[PDB]
Formats: sequence, C-alpha cells, structure tokens
Amino acid sequence: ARVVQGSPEVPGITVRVLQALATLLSSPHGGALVMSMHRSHFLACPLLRQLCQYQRCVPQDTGFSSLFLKVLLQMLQWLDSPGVEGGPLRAQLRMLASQASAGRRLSDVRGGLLRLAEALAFRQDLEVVSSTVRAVIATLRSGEQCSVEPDLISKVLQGLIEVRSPHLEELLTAFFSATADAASPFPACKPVVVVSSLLLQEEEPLAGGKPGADGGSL
Amino acid sequence: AHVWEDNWDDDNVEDDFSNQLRAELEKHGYKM
Amino acid sequence: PRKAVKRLAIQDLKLLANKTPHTWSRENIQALCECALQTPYDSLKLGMLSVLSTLSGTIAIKHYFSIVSSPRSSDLVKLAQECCYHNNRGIAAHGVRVLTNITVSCQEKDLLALEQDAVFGLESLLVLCSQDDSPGAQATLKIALNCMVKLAKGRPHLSQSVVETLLTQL
Repeated sequence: ARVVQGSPEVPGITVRVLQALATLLSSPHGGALVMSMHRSHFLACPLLRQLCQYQRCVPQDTGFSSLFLKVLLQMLQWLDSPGVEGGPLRAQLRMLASQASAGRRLSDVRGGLLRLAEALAFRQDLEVVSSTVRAVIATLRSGEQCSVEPDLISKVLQGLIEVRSPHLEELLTAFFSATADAASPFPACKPVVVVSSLLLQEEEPLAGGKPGADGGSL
Repeated sequence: AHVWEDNWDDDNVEDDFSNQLRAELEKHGYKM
Repeated sequence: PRKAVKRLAIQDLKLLANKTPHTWSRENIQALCECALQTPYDSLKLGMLSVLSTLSGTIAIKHYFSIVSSPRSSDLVKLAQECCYHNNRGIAAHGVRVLTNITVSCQEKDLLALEQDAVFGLESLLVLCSQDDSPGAQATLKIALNCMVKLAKGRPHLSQSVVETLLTQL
C-alpha cells in the first residue's frame, strides 16, 4: 500500500475518520519492526509520499492540517519524528524530514494566522531538536553570540547557545580569556534558560583562569 | 489508582479460604 | 537557574497542590503555565506537568475557568495540547491527563475540539505504550487507562469511539 499511501495521505489531510487510524496503525507496525530490527523499510516510503504531497500542495495540506485535523496531523508528526529518532541510520530520512519540516514551517508562517501553532509549535520544537547540529568553530561562535546579545535576538541567542553547548561537549579548544568573560555577563543580564549548563561547560574544560574570570564577574 | 476497581482477579487481595484452594489447585494444574 | 533548585520547586509545589488545592489562584496557574512553556528542559517540564495534572484533577480548574478571555485564549490549553503531542512519553501522559481532567470537569461550548484532540492523542499514547514495553511505559499506560475510565464515565458521548480504538489496539 506504499503507492496508495500518498493518495490516502491527501485523503488523510482532507477527511479520513478511520483511514487516519489505519495509517497510524500501519506506521506503528513499521515502528515495531524498526525497534525489533525486522527490516522496516516503510518509513522512508511514507516520508517520500508526504514530501511529494507537500511539494504538490504545500498550502492546502498545511491549511487542512493546522485548521481541521490538528490532532491527526500532530499524531502523524509524532509518529514520524519518533520513528526517525529510532532510525538513526545514515540520517537520509532525517534530512528529508528536515526539508519537509522547513517547507511546512514556511507554509505555516505564511498561511496560519488564526490557528497559530496548534501543531506548528510542536513542529518547530521538533525542527529545533533536529537542527541542534554540532558547531565547528567554538571560538568565533562566542563572538557571534556576543553580537547577537547586543542585537537582542532571543531565538538566535538560544540557537547559538545550544550550538555552543554541543561545541563545548565536543573536544575542548583554547578559549579566549576576554570573550568568555564578556559573553557571560551578557547571558547573565539577559534571561538565559541554558545559562547554568553553559557556565558548567565553559568552566569544566577551560584553557584560562577560571577563578579569575569568576571573581571578576562576581 | 488501579485500572479497574471491582477487580476480583488480583493475588494479594484474595483471602485464606481460596488461598488454600489456590495451593491445592496450582498443585493440581490441569483440567480434563 | 539552578536545576536542582527548580526540582525542589517541583517537589514542593506537588506537596502544596496535594494538600491545599482550593487556595491555588488563577494568576498562580497562569504563571506556572508560562514557566512550563518557557522551560527548555524535558524533566522540569515533566514535573510542572505533573503539578498541573494534580491541580487539574482537583477543583482549581473551575477557579481557572470561572468568568468574573476565551478558554482557547487561556494559556493552559495551548500548553496542554502541545505537551500531549510532545515526543516524550511521560510528557504526553501528563498532557493527556490534563486534557481528560479538563474535559470531564468543565463543560463549555468550545471544548468539543479539545475532546476530539484529547481522544486522538489518547490512541497516540495507546500505540506508543503498546509497543514501548518498558516499566515506565507501562506506568504511563496505566495512567492512560485511568484517563479512559474517567473520561468514559464522566462523558458517555465518546464511548463507542474509545471502545473501537481500544479494539484496534487489541
């Protein structure tokens, strides 16, 4: 039913009543075979069908999902995201889902005004979770975060801090003794949710005077 | 709370009489 | 910003919510809801959702939805929906607890969409806990079945739908 999945996805987007339940049961069986490692080559085909449907009618499907079938859309997205999380092999489905999520986010930001983030909130949360990639700079990222702090962009600062936290969780480098001190007062002055983890990471593998920086900051 | 309150089917709830019956009938362990 | 101190706040607001629920006020609920939206951490969101689950089970939901702002405009509903459709299993379990409690408790005109959303996220929890097979998974499963019994007994309207969904899970 892999060929007819894309057509039922359009029926699932418009009106399904029980076809949505059947598709969700089929996807749970695929997740079952994926967890049991019993050759579950069904997630990518449904992902390909969903991506094709999005490329065909991005606005209509997003409007139908975020307007009427919010619950069914959220259930399908939750099934897809946990399935992608289980299937960590080669991240091909992860990249396809990231592209589909970016396109759906663009369509939702364009069209959904009254039904603001009924499921697009969970979509954006999954988007941030999947886009939490590992930074490779770890020295100019501090300057970028300092620039974002003067610019006062909350989402950009959160993304930069999340990147720097994985960057600190990666292999340690030689940190500057002035840039970190400047950045810590800025994230302290701003309400920073990840401030404690950032301070712990920057204080554990530190190539500088940690007590001096802490005393100066205090 | 448990899933179903009027549950006759639970181990530690059941009393001495058919505890003795349980001992005998688990020892038996078959029906024709 | 101390995570352990926030966990203290969790395990203390649980105690206050369990002891004296009627003293909980609308601004307190709204502030806790804003904190649960603005948190980044799944564990602390889980704790706050447990607190909201207990408060929803108690009477204070009527205080939060006592008029003299739409119920949909109330910040509780959005948090409950997004956390019921969140990825993590315990977060989803407490979200569907909040949804079941509010659906059985309050009866306003616009809550039918919440009823439908709650039941559909409910078989989402059924499929997840049915094919998870963990001790915590079975705990969240028993939580979902408590939600079933309470929802069906409080409202007989959704009974046939929930029974046929449970048969599909069978």
